[PDB]
Amino acid sequence: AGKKVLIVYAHQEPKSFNGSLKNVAVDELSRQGCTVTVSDLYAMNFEPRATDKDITGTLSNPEVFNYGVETHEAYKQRSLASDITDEQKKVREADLVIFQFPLYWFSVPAILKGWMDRVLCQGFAFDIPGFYDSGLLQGKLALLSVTTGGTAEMYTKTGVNGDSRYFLWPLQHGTLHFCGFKVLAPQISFAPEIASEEERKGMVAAWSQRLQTIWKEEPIPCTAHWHFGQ
Amino acid sequence: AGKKVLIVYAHQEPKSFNGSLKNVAVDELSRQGCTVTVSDLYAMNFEPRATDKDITGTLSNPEVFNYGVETHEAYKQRSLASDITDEQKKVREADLVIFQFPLYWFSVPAILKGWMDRVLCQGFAFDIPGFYDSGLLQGKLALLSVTTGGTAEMYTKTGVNGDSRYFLWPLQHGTLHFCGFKVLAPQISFAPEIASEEERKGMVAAWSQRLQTIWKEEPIPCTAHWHFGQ
Ligand SMILES: Cc1cc2nc3c(=O)[nH]c(=O)nc-3n(C[C@H](O)[C@H](O)[C@H](O)COP(=O)(O)OP(=O)(O)OC[C@H]3O[C@@H](n4cnc5c(N)ncnc54)[C@H](O)[C@@H]3O)c2cc1C
Ligand SMILES: Cc1cc2nc3c(=O)[nH]c(=O)nc-3n(C[C@H](O)[C@H](O)[C@H](O)COP(=O)(O)OP(=O)(O)OC[C@H]3O[C@@H](n4cnc5c(N)ncnc54)[C@H](O)[C@@H]3O)c2cc1C
Ligand SMILES: COc1ccc2[nH]cc(CCNC(C)=O)c2c1
Ligand SMILES: COc1ccc2[nH]cc(CCNC(C)=O)c2c1
Ligand SMILES: [Zn+2]
Ligand SMILES: [Zn+2]
Repeated sequence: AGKKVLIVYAHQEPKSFNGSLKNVAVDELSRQGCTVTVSDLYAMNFEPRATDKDITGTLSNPEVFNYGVETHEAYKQRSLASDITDEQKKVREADLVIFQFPLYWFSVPAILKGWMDRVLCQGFAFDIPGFYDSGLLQGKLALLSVTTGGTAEMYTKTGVNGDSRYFLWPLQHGTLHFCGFKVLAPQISFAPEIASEEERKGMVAAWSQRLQTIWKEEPIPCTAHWHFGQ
Repeated sequence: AGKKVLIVYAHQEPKSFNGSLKNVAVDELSRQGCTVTVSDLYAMNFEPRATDKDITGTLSNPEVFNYGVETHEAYKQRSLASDITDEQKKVREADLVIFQFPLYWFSVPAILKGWMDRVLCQGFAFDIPGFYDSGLLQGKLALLSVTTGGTAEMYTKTGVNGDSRYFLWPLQHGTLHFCGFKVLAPQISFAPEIASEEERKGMVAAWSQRLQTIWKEEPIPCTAHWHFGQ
């Protein structure tokens, strides 16, 4: 209600189920009085590739290009490409970052993987040392709102695809927790293409419903046990 | 007769450790008499975004764009973009596909995620019921040759990053095994940037040596147990 939210959205079609989930999030968070910003990656033609065009100043080592080293320096020097710094400003100001996307190969679509690769650079999102619980984005919350082609049953320990929490590991732990985020439970909307119109409406309303009390939620314990068990 | 190998390579710098690993694989497999092809993604400025430009001609439903449906239809109608079909031909002809890349956020760099998203389309790499053990690329071998920033110790069951098999899941099981590939054990070159010059030349040498008997190797048992179990 007195918070800022950044929604990083990755779907090509406004009329899609992902489009609906993104829109209801904007509607509900706005109704609450929150400040809301959406980075619609495909509409922005967001650059996913990590290249030397991401640094505009003199390279530290112009003979052997190392993306991590050069972007870390460029961040400190303020010589990163502006599309990257534009996103960093949104993240810096946000209290909560919601990622809205369809699962592609049990991960994020490449345009969103590119956002992770390029925006969460050393110096901004983490440092060495300064990761996991000491990540630079500590104090901020993050939530993955994903949609799948597979059904919930397929995403179980005994299902063909295994438990859904397994594929969340690189994203929730390896990325968000690594950067210091407290991770809220994922919103997983299963197989909307298969579901009925009513079921679809039900999944949208369940997300809107959850958002009504999102600020009262506790984050998940982002650990190997939560993700894998035993 | 002999064997064909496709190396999908994702690094910006020819002089990099990844570059050396790619070059030694070409050298050794070429020496053995194998047919070798390399898709140098950054040099090709490979497009990572899944968009409507991936279909030439007219869409099956230009009212509501569904990437999966549209690319499935385009594959069947021979209407996919040429960058995608060029890669599919290389995959179709290959007996082994080696992916050479540095680990970015517990996964592949976005440009390689884009190759995965755009090249491995329904109808080409999988279908109903062609998936996992019956995936359409059955008969082919696949192998991940990854370099990391974190030490082998950090990637232990109780290490801060967790076991490496944890992040391998979405790639080995969710992607490669899903498409029918028999997955060979991953080649992990841990923290080459911190290692000594000789430890480095050592890691390169180990990879070249392993490649000497790559065709005698047996595919790992790609299962939830292999990745998380004991
Ligand atoms: C490259 C690629 C890789 C993939 N890999 C995976 C994977 O690893 N695992 C997996 O499980 N899936 C995978 N998928 C499938 C993908 O995750 C699903 O297609 C996606 O999650 C469905 O989301 P959508 O928004 O596109 O659905 P839509 O096609 O939009 O379908 C949802 C339906 O809901 C309707 N709808 C929209 N808004 C509303 C509303 N407000 N109320 C009611 N109905 C509404 C739509 O019109 C539509 O008919 C992959 C897809 C691609 C293209
Ligand atoms: C966006 C991003 C996200 C990342 N996320 C992760 C992550 O999730 N997990 C993680 O662990 N790390 C992560 N990293 C780190 C990354 O995985 C490592 O930086 C990368 O794997 C190192 O490989 P390289 O080829 O770039 O090394 P290089 O720096 O190119 O090479 C290391 C050294 O080897 C030397 N060398 C090259 N060839 C040879 C040879 N033939 N013999 C001897 N010496 C040689 C080089 O000159 C150099 O000094 C991330 C990096 C970035 C930029
Ligand atoms: C990995 O498992 C799945 C499961 C359900 C799915 N539905 C659709 C796709 C992929 C469709 N991509 C293209 C480019 O055509 C898919 C993959
Ligand atoms: C997990 O996320 C990341 C992201 C960008 C990165 N750059 C470099 C490293 C690892 C290098 N650290 C040590 C001391 O082993 C890294 C990790
Ligand atoms: Zn965690
Ligand atoms: Zn498997």
